Amino acid sequence: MALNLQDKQAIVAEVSEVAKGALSAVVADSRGVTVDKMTELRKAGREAGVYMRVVRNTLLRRAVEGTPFECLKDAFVGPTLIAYSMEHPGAAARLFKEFAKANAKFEVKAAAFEGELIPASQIDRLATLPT
Amino acid sequence: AKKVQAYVKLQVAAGMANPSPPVGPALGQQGVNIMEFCKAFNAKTDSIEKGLPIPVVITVYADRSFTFVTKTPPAAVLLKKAAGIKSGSGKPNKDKVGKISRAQLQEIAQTKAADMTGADIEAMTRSIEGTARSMGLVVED
Amino acid sequence: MLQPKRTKFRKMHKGRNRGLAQGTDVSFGSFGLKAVGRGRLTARQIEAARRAMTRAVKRQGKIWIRVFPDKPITEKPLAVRMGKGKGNVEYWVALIQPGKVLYEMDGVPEELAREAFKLAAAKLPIKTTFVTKTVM
Amino acid sequence: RVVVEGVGNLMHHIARCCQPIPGDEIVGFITQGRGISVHRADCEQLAELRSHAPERIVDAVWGEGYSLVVRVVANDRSGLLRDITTILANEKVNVLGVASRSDTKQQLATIDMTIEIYNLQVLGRVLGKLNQVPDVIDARRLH
Amino acid sequence: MKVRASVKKLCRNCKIVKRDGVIRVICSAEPKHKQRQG
Amino acid sequence: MFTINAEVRKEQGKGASRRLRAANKFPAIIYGGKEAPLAIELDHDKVMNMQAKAEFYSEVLTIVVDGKEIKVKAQDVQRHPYKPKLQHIDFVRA
RNA sequence: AGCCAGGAUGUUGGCUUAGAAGCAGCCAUCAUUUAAAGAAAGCGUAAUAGCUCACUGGUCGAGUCGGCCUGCGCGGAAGA
Repeated sequence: MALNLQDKQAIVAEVSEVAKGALSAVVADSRGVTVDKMTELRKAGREAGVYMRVVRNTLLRRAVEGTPFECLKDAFVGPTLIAYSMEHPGAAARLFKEFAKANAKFEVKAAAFEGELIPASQIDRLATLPT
Repeated sequence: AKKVQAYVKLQVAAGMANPSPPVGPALGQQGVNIMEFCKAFNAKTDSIEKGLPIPVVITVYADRSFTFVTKTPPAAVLLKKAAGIKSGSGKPNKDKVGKISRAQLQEIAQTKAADMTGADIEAMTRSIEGTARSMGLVVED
Repeated sequence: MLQPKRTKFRKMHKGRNRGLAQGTDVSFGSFGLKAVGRGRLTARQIEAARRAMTRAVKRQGKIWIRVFPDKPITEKPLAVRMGKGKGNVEYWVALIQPGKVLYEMDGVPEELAREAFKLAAAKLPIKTTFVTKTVM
Repeated sequence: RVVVEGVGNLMHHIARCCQPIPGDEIVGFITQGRGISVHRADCEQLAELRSHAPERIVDAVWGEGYSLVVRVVANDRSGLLRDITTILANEKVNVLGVASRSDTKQQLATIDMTIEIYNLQVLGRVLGKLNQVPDVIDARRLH
Repeated sequence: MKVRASVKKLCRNCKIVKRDGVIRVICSAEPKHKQRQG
Repeated sequence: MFTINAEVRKEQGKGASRRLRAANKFPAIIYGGKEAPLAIELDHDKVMNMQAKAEFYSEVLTIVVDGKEIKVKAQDVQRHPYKPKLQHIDFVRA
């Protein structure tokens, strides 16, 4: 890794995703493994595809310095082994509930699903919406 | 639902786990059941085409109810198949020898797609081209 | 043991060594072992240093030996009274002025060179220092 | 023996600036006397031969493959080459001729040994047991 | 333990330590690496 | 880009030369063209750093002295026999 | 710098070797999911497994690291 260049550029990616993203989700592996990851991130790849990119760097002085511009509701996620995940490929997505079920199903947990707000949903699976 | 015990990934014959290294004490030090392994494997993989060392993962249960996990025969083996090569090179990328066809590998990268990393067959096809690096083969369109 | 191939004479005055190097700059490779010290390298010392150097760097990488003995050293036969003519030519040495480039290397990575020259210095008597080819 | 393009039995003489074996097949040059001049297929010296008279040359194979020279190379000496002696016994084919070339310009320790082979396979294992020894920085058929 | 005039780290675990001025090289790994003096 | 400050010397000669070189500054000279050859004292450290760049021996230097930003091409340098430090430099006026 | 987790997958890569699967030898030194994982840096097995590392994220949260140039010391350093 180099510096501010890539940092701020990955932040551009952030804005990119939030620019038309819906209910962004929180992500924080506690004790998961790469073998699982082979079909884990691959499964997000089966969700929207190139969507999920868990660029861990929840540093309050780093990724958080890049947060503000869009969905500042994201800050709350700052301290400890946490990260970010949006929903650019998904206006009005069900993508959020996927995390709940898996929160208690083979993944230990991922920030116990709480997300942010577009369809007015904190820790709440986006239930009342056409599939 | 058991996870850790004797779960190791080992290449084994698609329907011929009889030799010592493929079966023998290779799973013997791990203490794996030749018996039923044969019965079921054969009984079901007889329908499966034989002769190619497909990877399999031994998955043991609490009272020993095994689950062999065959993926897809080796890309190196698929290369021996579709490319029609019998051997790669003692010099991978130093002396490329086996002739190959991109689309063949792409469809074979679709089988491997059936089981790999991500979503796009093409990225997985690059992995197969990477496999071609691993063994030293001449590429052909 | 490098040795002068038949010189004009057989013996040479002890002389002195009040001076500085002439071949101070690295001449061929981009690496050299400049000698900080002021001494008298024996053929044995030189050849041995070469061996160790070479060993370290394998057969790859060209090497030069800037120094050559060309100084016969005579000595009296153990247990003979002073006088009775000058002693026998026991061996050969090369005078070394401070800053005298000794061995030079090229065709190999700086790191390995640094190590080979380390070993060379170890075998050698006089204190030395690592160097790199100067751009003019 | 050597099926010189659809006929065997033909008197020939093996070239001494190359070491043909039952592999790449062989180019056959027709000398004035001594009939045929097998020089292996593809070789620089062979090249000049073609250069002056292509017409008097036709191919040859092996029909139904012995004697060859090899250049092993060792690190200076101080004895570990004696180690090579020990290997003399393990080598199946009787060594035909010792030819060390430690000369050149440096401390190089090459040895041009001449031996034989019964099958190309066997040759494979030859190079293997030569490559094992650390002092054997090099070991290849001399041409 | 070794008692060299030229002690030096011998492995990754070797660690230089100056007890009462005498320089030493304690090592958590191989005890053999333990050496004094220098 | 190699800009360098430098003072005019006023004590040429081996004596002051070494007296100066001991003072972390060394004598060097600028000369070339109809202009009068000019003795130039200059700081050692800065140049010791500048030289590390090969361009220092190719790129036109811009020595500054009493406001005189004379440009000179690197010509020759007398490095110390072994001590990693300069003793004298030859700036071809350019 | 410590402390949390992970450090893979394709595929045990190919030649090869009974086996070389990260780790006998030689070549390859790619792809992928990647925050990160080298067909592997040390260890380990008959090969495996497995231990660790690089690397990446978390927290804490201020400098820290590697060389050079020199002053002064230390060790090297035992005799009747």
